[PDB]
This record gives sequence, C-alpha cells and structure tokens, in this order.
Amino acid sequence: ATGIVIPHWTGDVSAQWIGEGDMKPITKGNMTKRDVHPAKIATIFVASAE
Amino acid sequence: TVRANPANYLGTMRTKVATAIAMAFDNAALHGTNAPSAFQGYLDQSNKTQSISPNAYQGLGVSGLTKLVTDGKKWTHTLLDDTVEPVLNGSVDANGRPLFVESTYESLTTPFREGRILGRPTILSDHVAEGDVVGYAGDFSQIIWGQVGGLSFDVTDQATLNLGSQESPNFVSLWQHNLVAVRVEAEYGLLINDVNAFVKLTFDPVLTTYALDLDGASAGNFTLSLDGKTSANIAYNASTATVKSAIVAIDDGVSADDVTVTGSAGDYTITVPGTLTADFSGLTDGEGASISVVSVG
Amino acid sequence: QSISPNAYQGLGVSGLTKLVTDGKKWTHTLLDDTVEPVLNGSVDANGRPLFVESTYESLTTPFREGRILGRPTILSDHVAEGDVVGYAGDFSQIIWGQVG
Amino acid sequence: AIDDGVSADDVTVTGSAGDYTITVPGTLTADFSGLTDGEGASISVVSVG
Amino acid sequence: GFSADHSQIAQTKDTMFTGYLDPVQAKDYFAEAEKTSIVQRVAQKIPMG
Amino acid sequence: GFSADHSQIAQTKDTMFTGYLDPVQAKDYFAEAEKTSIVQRVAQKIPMG
Repeated sequence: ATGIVIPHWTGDVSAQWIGEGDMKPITKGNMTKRDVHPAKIATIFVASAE
Repeated sequence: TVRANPANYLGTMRTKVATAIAMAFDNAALHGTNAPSAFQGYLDQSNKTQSISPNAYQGLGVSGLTKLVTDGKKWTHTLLDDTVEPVLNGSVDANGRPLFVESTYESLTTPFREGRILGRPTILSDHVAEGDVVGYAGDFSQIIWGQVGGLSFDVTDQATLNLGSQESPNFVSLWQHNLVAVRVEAEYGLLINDVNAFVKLTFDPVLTTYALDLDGASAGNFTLSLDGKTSANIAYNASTATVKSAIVAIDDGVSADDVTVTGSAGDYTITVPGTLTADFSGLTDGEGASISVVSVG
Repeated sequence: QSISPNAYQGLGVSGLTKLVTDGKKWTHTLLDDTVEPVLNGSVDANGRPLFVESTYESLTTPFREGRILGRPTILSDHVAEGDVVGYAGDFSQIIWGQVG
Repeated sequence: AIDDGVSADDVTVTGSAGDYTITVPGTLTADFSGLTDGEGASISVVSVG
Repeated sequence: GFSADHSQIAQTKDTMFTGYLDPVQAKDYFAEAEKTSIVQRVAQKIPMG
Repeated sequence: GFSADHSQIAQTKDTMFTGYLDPVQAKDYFAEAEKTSIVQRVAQKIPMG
C-alpha cells in the first residue's frame, strides 16, 4: 500500500584491454529512481431486502 | 557512501563491470577496436564481403556461400545485428512473397534472439554492427578462446590514483580524502586460425582495398588471383599500369572502370570489387612478401 | 544429367525419368559442397526458391545430411571430379566388406 | 577471348571459312556491318542443346 | 471529493504525513538479462593457464 | 606503461625471462575429427574373409 521505488540503471560502464605494466582506467555508473503508487477501483450495487 | 550502499550501488557495479568486460571481448574479436597485441587477428580483416539489401536470400544463400565453398571453406554459423531483421523480412520474390518461412525465436535466459537460416545456427543481437558491417557468416570452429581463472575483485582505502594520464598526471590520495576504490580484473586468450574463412555482411555493395607488399629479394614473379581465377605471371619490378592490365585480363573481365591501382614497383595499393589473393611462390623471397585488407576510413 | 540452370527440374524430373523408364529405383544421393549454391538459388520464373527442403550437421560427423525429394542425401567436401559433382541411384546395388 | 564472363571451352566451332557452325551457352549475335559485300549476311539458330 | 489539506478530513494526500509514507525499495525490473559475449557462445572454449 | 627491459621494473616481457615461460602443449583444435568414407555410409557392409 506504500507503493514501490525502483533504481533504473542508465550508466555506460566501460573496461579496457591492458598491457602488463599499463595504468588501469577509472569508471563510474549512473541511475534514476522511478516510483509506483497504487490506485483504487470500486463499484456499488443495490437490491431490496425481499 | 560505502556505509550506506544506496540502491545496492556497490553490488550492482560488480555485475555491470562483468557485462562491460563481456562487451569488450566481442568488440576486440570482431572489429578489433582496442584489442591487445596478444590477440592474433580479428574478423574485420577478412577478404570476403557481401551485400544483402535488394534480396537477403540471394545474398546469404548464393552470392555469399559461393565465395566460401569455391575456396574449400565451410559455412556453419552467422551473427547478425538487430538492424538486419527488417531487410531480412523485406526480401521477397517479384510478386511480393517472403523468401524466409524459416524464422527466429526469443530466449528466457539470454538477451539475444536465435534461430536457423538455411539450416545454419543464427544469432541476432543489438551490437554486432560497426561502420559498414552488419553481420558475419563463416566457420566459427576456426576460433578458440579461454579464460584464466575467475573474475577478480580487490578493494583499497590506502592507494593513490591518477585521475589524468601518464602524460598529464592528476593524483588523489584515497587515504587523505576518505575514499575507497574497487579494482576489477579478468584475463582471456583468443586465436582465430584463418581470418580469411569468414564473410563480412553489408547492406549494399562496396569496393575492397588491399595493401600488396613485395619486401624481399628483388627478382622473380608472382600470380594474383581474383574471385578464384588466376592471372598470368607478374614480375617483381612491374608498374601500377602493368598490374592494372594484368587484373582486368582475367576472363570474368572486371573493367578498367572497376579496378584501380596505386603505389610503386614492389609496393602497391589495389582497389577492386570482389576477393583478391596472391601467391609469391616464384619470387626470390617468397616468404617476406604479403597481402592484406586495408581498414579504410 | 546436368543440374546447372534448375536443380529441381534436374533431379526431380529429368534425372528421375532416366531411372524409372529403365525399371530401376532412386534411393540416395551424394553431392559435393560446391553443389549447395546450385541447390539454393534454384528458383521459379519470378525469384522464389524451389527447395524448402534443407540439410544439417551431426555432432561427430564431417558430412552434412537431410532428405531431398524424400531421398536421404549426403553433402561432402571431395565427391566432385572433372565435370561430375554428384551421384544419384540405387545404392543397395553396392556391397563392401573389410577383412580383419 | 571475349572475356567479360566468356571462358575457354564454353565454345566449339566447325565448317568452312565463312558459312561457319558455332556452338555456345547463352545468346549468340553477329554484326555483319563491316562485312561490306554481305548485305544479306545472317546468323541462324540451328538448335538449342 | 476533497482537496489535499482539506479543513475537515484526514487524507494520505495531506502534507502533514510527508515522510511517513516511504515506498519499499525494489530490484530493477526494466533492465534486460545481462549481455554475455556472442563470440563465446559460438566459438570453442578451451582449457588455459 | 613501460618498455620491455625497463631499467627499474621487472616484467615477464623482459629478455632475461626467455625460456622460463614455455606454453603448455595441447590437442589440435582446428582440424575436424578423422574422416569416414561416404560410400561405406550408404552401401551395405557384408561379412568377409
């Protein structure tokens, strides 16, 4: 009933082929949060007690 | 941040670097974009190419396959970019009927799509294409690969990192800035036995350019051979116009409009439609000489 | 029998006629891999392929195999010589054996 | 020697000097326009095969 | 049918409940299955050291 | 990074390690398995002496 929140990934992470003594590269991710809230649907119906 | 681990960012990076490392294997094996010197050759080096856009069934099944079987080589798999599928479906007879009733399917466990084409296993994927090339077809048993143990993770809070390059440094001390770094490492080997065993697939026809090098003892003769048909003998010292004449003289008769030649005696660039090959057996050095495809661009 | 312009009219009519009119069966074929681009690209008068029939690998075998016009068919890398690129007939007429 | 797809032993030929018989794949054609005497000089299909 | 911050009725919409209504954090459902390399699916794997 | 035979850092690129780094020998992976004859696959085998 609180809803849900989802961390959608969006980052281009990248790796490199590297020589024996070569200097290894630095990388970083990326995200955007998305949230889902419930909603109600309802109806009423009616009759005589007879 | 490492205390908080928001959205499980640290555990998520450890899987998404593995995908980056997998992606970086294909681009090193197919296109060779940033391969290590230890990888011997890559599929873009092949001297066989084919067009598909007017009729993909003719392309893969006849004009393409002929270049393999007339050279004595098998066709066993194909890799296609997702952008090929509209052109594949768009292949029709001259009454508008589809040529591929044979068709391709999803996976519950992998992001690819997979199926059969003319009986061969076929993979469709979102990143096969680069530049002019949209896929590959050939004998994938000519390729072997291996991995040296598991994907490896180290963590440190004491190291000093260069955020620049070795030509223009920019250091940060992790310990003085209260930072933490994770270092991820893997190790693979690849060999392609015969790069000439595969056909590069493209939407529409192009000329192929070749570097021809006779570095070696400077007397004797060689034969060119274009689309499996072989020239007369060409001497070591032959001119560009001599070579152009010796190519067009082959009896499928590609025009002096199609062929072009540049360079000097003993060192040439050739541009032609179709597959070019050479045999140096008849030079005084039949081993130093070579021919290869120019990665033109 | 030539097969070059149209392999279906080659095997399935022109070829088969020469066997049934002589009172002999057709039960297998051997074909060179250089015939597969002639099996493919056999088409009608407006461009559609004639064979939907097709052939497959097997896990411990160098050959490729399938059914063509119902008959078991083998594709192989060395069966062609000279002008000849394949054989069709009643292979039950051949017996062989090995000693030791 | 036409080249341009034409190749050795695609072809064989018999008969006299002039009034030749020719055998080939595909469509044969003849241009007698430089053969100044032969205003009716002609190519005849004898048979397919 | 009422505004948020209506003078007479308590609603989950009301600004007074801000930060008591936090969603649960969940997995990324929209991301695809992780892309392995197509070459390793078709090429032969061998033992290596 | 660094040259082979760098003056300060030891690497297995260096000429001093020649012959200490020999590869493991392996099976031929590029040849297909040994080939049977096509006639023996379609013809009838009989007992013989």
